[PDB]
Amino acid sequence: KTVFHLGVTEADLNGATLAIIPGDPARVQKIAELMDNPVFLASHREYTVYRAELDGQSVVVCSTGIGGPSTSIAVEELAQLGVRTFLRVGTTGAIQPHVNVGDMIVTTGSVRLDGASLHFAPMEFPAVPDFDVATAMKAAAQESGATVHMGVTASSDTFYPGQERYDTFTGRVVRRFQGSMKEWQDMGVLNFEMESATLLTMCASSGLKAGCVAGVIINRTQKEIPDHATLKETEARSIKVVVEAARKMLK
Amino acid sequence: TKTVFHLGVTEADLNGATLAIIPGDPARVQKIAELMDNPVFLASHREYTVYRAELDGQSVVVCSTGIGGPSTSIAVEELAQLGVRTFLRVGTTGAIQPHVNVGDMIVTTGSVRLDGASLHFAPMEFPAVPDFDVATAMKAAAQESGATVHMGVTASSDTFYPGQERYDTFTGRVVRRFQGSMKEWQDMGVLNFEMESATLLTMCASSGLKAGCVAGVIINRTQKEIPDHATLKETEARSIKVVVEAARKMLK
Amino acid sequence: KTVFHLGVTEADLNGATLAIIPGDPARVQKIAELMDNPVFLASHREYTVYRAELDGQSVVVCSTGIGGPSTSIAVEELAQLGVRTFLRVGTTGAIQPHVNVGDMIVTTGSVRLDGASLHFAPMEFPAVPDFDVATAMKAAAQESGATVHMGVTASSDTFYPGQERYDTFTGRVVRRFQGSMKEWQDMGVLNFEMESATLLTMCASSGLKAGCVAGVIINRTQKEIPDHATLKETEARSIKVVVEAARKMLK
Amino acid sequence: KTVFHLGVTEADLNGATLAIIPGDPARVQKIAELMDNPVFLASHREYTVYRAELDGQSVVVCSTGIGGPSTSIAVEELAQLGVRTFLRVGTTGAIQPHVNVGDMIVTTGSVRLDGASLHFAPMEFPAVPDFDVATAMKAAAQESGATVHMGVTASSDTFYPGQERYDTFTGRVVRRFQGSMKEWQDMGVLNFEMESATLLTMCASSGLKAGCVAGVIINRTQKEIPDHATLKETEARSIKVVVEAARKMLK
Amino acid sequence: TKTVFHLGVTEADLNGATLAIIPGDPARVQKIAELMDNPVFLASHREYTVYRAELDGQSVVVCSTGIGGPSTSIAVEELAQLGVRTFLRVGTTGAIQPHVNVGDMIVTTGSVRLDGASLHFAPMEFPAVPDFDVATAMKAAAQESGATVHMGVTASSDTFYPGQERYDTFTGRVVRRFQGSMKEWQDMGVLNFEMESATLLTMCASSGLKAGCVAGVIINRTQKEIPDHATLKETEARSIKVVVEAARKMLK
Amino acid sequence: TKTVFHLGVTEADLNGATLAIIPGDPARVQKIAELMDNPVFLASHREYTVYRAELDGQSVVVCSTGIGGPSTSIAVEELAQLGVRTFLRVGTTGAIQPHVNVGDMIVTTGSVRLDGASLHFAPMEFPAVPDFDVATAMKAAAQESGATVHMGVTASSDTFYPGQERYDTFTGRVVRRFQGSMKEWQDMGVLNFEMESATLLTMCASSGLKAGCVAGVIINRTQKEIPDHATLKETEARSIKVVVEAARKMLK
Ligand SMILES: Nc1ccn([C@@H]2O[C@H](CO)[C@@H](O)[C@H]2O)c(=O)n1
Ligand SMILES: Nc1ccn([C@@H]2O[C@H](CO)[C@@H](O)[C@H]2O)c(=O)n1
Ligand SMILES: Nc1ccn([C@@H]2O[C@H](CO)[C@@H](O)[C@H]2O)c(=O)n1
Ligand SMILES: Nc1ccn([C@@H]2O[C@H](CO)[C@@H](O)[C@H]2O)c(=O)n1
Ligand SMILES: Nc1ccn([C@@H]2O[C@H](CO)[C@@H](O)[C@H]2O)c(=O)n1
Ligand SMILES: Nc1ccn([C@@H]2O[C@H](CO)[C@@H](O)[C@H]2O)c(=O)n1
Ligand SMILES: Nc1ccnc(=O)[nH]1
Ligand SMILES: [Cl-]
Ligand SMILES: [Cl-]
Ligand SMILES: [Cl-]
Ligand SMILES: [Cl-]
Ligand SMILES: [Cl-]
Ligand SMILES: [Cl-]
Ligand SMILES: [K+]
Ligand SMILES: [K+]
Ligand SMILES: [K+]
Repeated sequence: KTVFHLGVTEADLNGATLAIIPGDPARVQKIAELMDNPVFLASHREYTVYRAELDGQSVVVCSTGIGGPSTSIAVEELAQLGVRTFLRVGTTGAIQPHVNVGDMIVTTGSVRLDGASLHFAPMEFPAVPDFDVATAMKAAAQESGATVHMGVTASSDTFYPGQERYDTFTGRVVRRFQGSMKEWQDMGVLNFEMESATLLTMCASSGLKAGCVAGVIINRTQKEIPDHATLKETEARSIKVVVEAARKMLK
Repeated sequence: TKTVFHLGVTEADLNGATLAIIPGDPARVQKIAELMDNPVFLASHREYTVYRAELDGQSVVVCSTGIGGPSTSIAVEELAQLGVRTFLRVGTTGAIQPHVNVGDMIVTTGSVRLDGASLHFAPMEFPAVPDFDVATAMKAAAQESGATVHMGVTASSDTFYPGQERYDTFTGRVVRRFQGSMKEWQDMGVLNFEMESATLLTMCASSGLKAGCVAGVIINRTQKEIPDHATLKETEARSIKVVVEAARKMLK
Repeated sequence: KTVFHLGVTEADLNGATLAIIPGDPARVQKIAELMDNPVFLASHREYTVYRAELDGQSVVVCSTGIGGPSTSIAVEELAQLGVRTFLRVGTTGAIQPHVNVGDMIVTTGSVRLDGASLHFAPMEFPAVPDFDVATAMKAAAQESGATVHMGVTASSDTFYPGQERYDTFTGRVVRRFQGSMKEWQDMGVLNFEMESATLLTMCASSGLKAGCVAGVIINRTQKEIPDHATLKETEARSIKVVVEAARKMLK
Repeated sequence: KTVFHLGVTEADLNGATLAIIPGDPARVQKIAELMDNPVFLASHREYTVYRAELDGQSVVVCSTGIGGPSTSIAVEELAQLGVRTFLRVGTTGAIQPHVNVGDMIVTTGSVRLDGASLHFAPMEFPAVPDFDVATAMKAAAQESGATVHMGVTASSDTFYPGQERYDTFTGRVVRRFQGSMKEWQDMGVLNFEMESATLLTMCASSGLKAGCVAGVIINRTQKEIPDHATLKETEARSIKVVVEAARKMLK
Repeated sequence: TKTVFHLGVTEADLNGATLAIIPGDPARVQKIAELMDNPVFLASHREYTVYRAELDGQSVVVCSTGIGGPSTSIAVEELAQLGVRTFLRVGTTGAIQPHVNVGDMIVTTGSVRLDGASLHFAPMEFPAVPDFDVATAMKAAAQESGATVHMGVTASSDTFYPGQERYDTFTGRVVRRFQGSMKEWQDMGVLNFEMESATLLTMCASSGLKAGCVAGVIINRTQKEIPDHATLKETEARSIKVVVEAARKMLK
Repeated sequence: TKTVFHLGVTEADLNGATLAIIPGDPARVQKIAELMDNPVFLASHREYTVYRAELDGQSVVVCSTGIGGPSTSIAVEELAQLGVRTFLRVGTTGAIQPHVNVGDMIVTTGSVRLDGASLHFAPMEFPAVPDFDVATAMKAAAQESGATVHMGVTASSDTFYPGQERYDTFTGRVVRRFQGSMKEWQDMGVLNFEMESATLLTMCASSGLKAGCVAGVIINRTQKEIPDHATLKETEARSIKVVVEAARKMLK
């Protein structure tokens, strides 16, 4: 039995029950090399898959691509192969002025501005992380020296209009999303990203443990397009954090 | 200065309290207050009975909510007008998972919004989640008490009967939306039903207020055994001792 | 057989098939004493229950608490015990300038700004009273000398944002409710309250007869304070009216 | 000076402020001839318009066509010319077993299974008649010796799937409507027709007085397609009732 | 042998027709039929006037719909019961784009579902799109008549007044949903407003029936000019010539 | 001047292209580019591999989208910022009708919006429709290739598993919304499932961009036979030859 998109078998995972799921296929090897005995397993489409060992236990690293749809495939196929815990690491845009580029955010719940979450549970259901994963992520983030924020994340199926960006081809935002960034800001929402609503709803409704930690690459109080110089330092810290969160989950 | 419209108390009456314990039943208010020091009756109007007491030397409010989001939302608003910023809900609940037993404790990590009042604060997409510090304090208090504690999702309904898929009713029928719903929530891992957490959590999380919910299981919708009087009595007492210890953990 | 919340049995109601349902537990005795042989039955939570006799027929008086959820419990449990007709008497805020403090309103339909109504019928279903109850309420209100208005009531799950109040802790109102008071005013809606949508929808979809009559205790458009003798008279007049409406319903 | 669709002027109405609005253009002359001085005014599309006199006062009779969209045009354009009261007469299918062919139904509220109502008020708003019109309709129906039922009407934008008819080209009903007739029956809904939700919602939200009376031409616990034998007698009774209800509304 | 309840015709009355032309106005039925051979009146009941005619030897129905999806849905259903499988809608419309002139033709490639009856056939997610062969035939016929033809999205409303964002009305009010809507559709590239296409196209695309819509522009909501009476007369005549030639292409 | 944030290309890199071919799989980009003249690798970042090539003398972009509306929406936006106005989507699909075989081609005439990202461009009422010229070009290219071609409605899902009503999954459960949904779409005449067309078509139709979708059938949900490797290889090669010939037809 080889899963349809990831191109791996259960035997390939050497008993892993925890996965680290970054978005970018290029981040997969980078995470895996922070652990022991990393091995490349497969690459198909946006899905690059490695295994490694953390404190003697097998751990998967698998990219998701951007968005809930491609995420949902990776999570499902990994769960078919025995993975039960999913630690998302990603980048994010802050919508509160006091959050700085380089800070870390651990999501306590997501605003479901996606479609895939609805393929698992009706809108009433909360897009919430597993409490142990969130706790582990907070501790790992703090222990790294990062400034960490816990709170609500707005999770959008688009980068552009659903995050109320106006520097676009049309410069238009549909009625639903006009004024939405200020509305979420006033409601205390910390940040925008694109996968947590799907991930957290899928997992919380399916017997899987999940959480999301993200490095802040932009503050929307300043600009819409992230600076490229900020990215590499923020990403290095984020992946150290998520591996330490994985360590806490396995202990 | 001003007296809020429903609760019948002033800011001065609260003696600087910034934390409230909010049970549903007005008769539980005095019982909670008497677990603390120097309890003082402030007011009773409608479903709202209000006491103050001292916990490690700090004033705490105890205020009942009544049943349901609407009455809850009034109490939370009016307490926040008077300086309360942290709200600890303690209440009874029905478990829907076979592994959860009468007498266990549940700390809600998020609520299924089967209510209306939450939508008066945030659109449905918004998560009905607790403040992380409150949830952490509640888990710690509940576990330290020696209880069996479950962290997870709660289904929060505007009705006791059809929205909890009860059929033992005058009409014996449930609107389409709720037919099969208990099994759906069970399959999704939802732990329990109650009637205030969706409103409370959504209101607070979208309004700069810290909230959480801990609940004592008084029925399991899947078990035929009837719980004995002693176990229910004990569960009620343990729930309020836990929420007072969670309040202690929140005080700064 | 004792119902779960109200703490009464069918025998306790002495054959009553009609209930008067105010919101405030303290008003229950005040209504019951306008009838013969009032007797306290139970008080639990927001539910205070009396029985009395009207023209020789037993009648229940039972408070509901604030909001549809607590109302829905009381109506269900009374219906399990044989009650088939429910007369609601309450306070309200008028939103039309021609309606004065002191006037009565008989609801002909409610705007469903609640949640519990949806636990009985989908939103398309009309929150309307039983025609005989509304007719009896109108006649009783007119016979008391009050100016009475028949019309639509906006029935909200909140006192604050859902009634478009801004003098609150946050001072915000969610998008759905911004501009809503003016919208209802322009649509001819008379007043706000917090239980009629649940009550009327529940009863109209469950074979129970229900209606609502309410005393105007504020006008959201008028500046002045009403004097005490008027407020006191309005409360007394409201409960005199509901009892006379009950008399009309019983033969 | 003529309205866009109806082809009539204010002068043509000769002071009428009340309209009788049947669906079928052929019922217009029949209604007008129950009154004094009937005069043909115009016929365009589904809109046939007459005037007549009732107790010395002008009344307009104007067909609507089938459905909310065509109804909404007629109501609007008549209101532009000074009409304020709208009496709907139509045919209907009963869904309760006890409601027989030839009975009359006066709608106390409509299930909004239409689209046009939403162009006047959001779904929460009740599709409710004016209380004076409903009272006049009940009185006219009862005084005529008819068997009369007061209650909720399911008002559908289709004759076929939205009324859960299966004897159709596809034999399919979309998920929303599968099982819907039994749900309405269990909820105590009396009947199906196609215009009341739009009419009542439009009028109740726009300062216009409206009500709906209908003659039962089929009982849906029996069959789907009305028998032709009984149509003429039921329609004659219905229009006699609606004209009397208009008499009761004249000031 | 049955006579359909509203249209008052039998299958035999249609002489084997599998295509219908469906204008809105009963008075246009005879006008369309007389562009074909051997037109014969079949029935008139309510808004439904029904003729039969022959086009290149093949029977065709012409049946009015009335205004709106509800009455349209009845005519389509009852014709389909009698063997009709292809439905060509010809109607009037209001353009909302400045580059579309009074007298141009529009062939709808999809409709904005601002109706209710479409929902009685398919949930809102389903696209209100024409059959591709019908749309192709309509485009070709329109071009061959010398008209300027636009292919694009049509906003299909259950009202003439608020749902087309008209304020020159008895109340002068437009419900929140429709406030600003005309500009929103304009900015989204929508060409025009009418009142039947959403129902027609959704019903047919979800029921195994082929449908399309072609319209002549009788007003432009952005232009202050008032068109000639001769231009309007010519537009009506051209629209029905076009729909008959589109039918010919479908029957070839 | 600017380099777009996700795609990592500039306007100058596109050498004047106003048309893009947008497959799903980054690995298909080079294969499509090599069917044209002078293919040039431009960038690869995340799921976005970008090439340029020349078709009859004109520059054409080829850019992968990844799986799903969200990643598609980014590519489309960023290409539009760089001057692209016409988007030709080629992808794989699962047929749900028995008459549609593996190796056949589908050209979508409208999409069932079972996605979220479409709603970020237009409300649900708006049709997820292709540009008529692109759909016409795709039908012609597909038919001219000798393939069997189906025009019709496509169900476009944000999931591969529950939203396509697959039960052989980790949980084996499908949420209520999607229980029975494949049969409902089948009965409504829907041809196929994929995961990007609703977003793409809605975004473009509401933004002044021309788009269409063509897909090769790689599986039929109603067939038990597994297609052989040669048939799948032929299908993938035919799909990309077809999309390139469709692009040729669109060039002006
Ligand atoms: N301002 C930002 C910054 C980052 N992200 C996240 O990173 C990817 C899109 O750039 C997506 O994976 C998304 O989660 C975002 O959405 N918004
Ligand atoms: N099975 C159960 C058990 C408890 N509750 C809680 O108790 C009150 C209503 O009885 C409400 O406060 C509600 O939260 C419930 O709803 N359902
Ligand atoms: N302006 C007003 C006036 C009165 N009410 C009624 O009083 C209770 C809340 O105060 C509720 O029970 C409600 O019936 C209200 O909601 N709004
Ligand atoms: N079973 C029935 C009977 C009657 N009607 C009403 O009559 C017309 C449709 O035949 C429509 O005008 C509609 O109001 C209906 O909808 N359903
Ligand atoms: N601006 C316009 C122009 C025309 N239409 C068409 O007009 C009929 C009702 O007037 C309807 O049948 C509709 O097709 C419209 O709705 N809006
Ligand atoms: N049965 C099928 C076949 C194909 N697809 C398409 O292939 C990619 C994911 O497999 C996605 O691009 C999707 O469009 C699908 O979703 N379902
Ligand atoms: N660029 C913008 C256009 C419209 N609204 C905005 O807030 N910004
Ligand atoms: Cl309690
Ligand atoms: Cl139990
Ligand atoms: Cl009261
Ligand atoms: Cl026409
Ligand atoms: Cl014009
Ligand atoms: Cl591909
Ligand atoms: K992706
Ligand atoms: K209450
Ligand atoms: K009509």
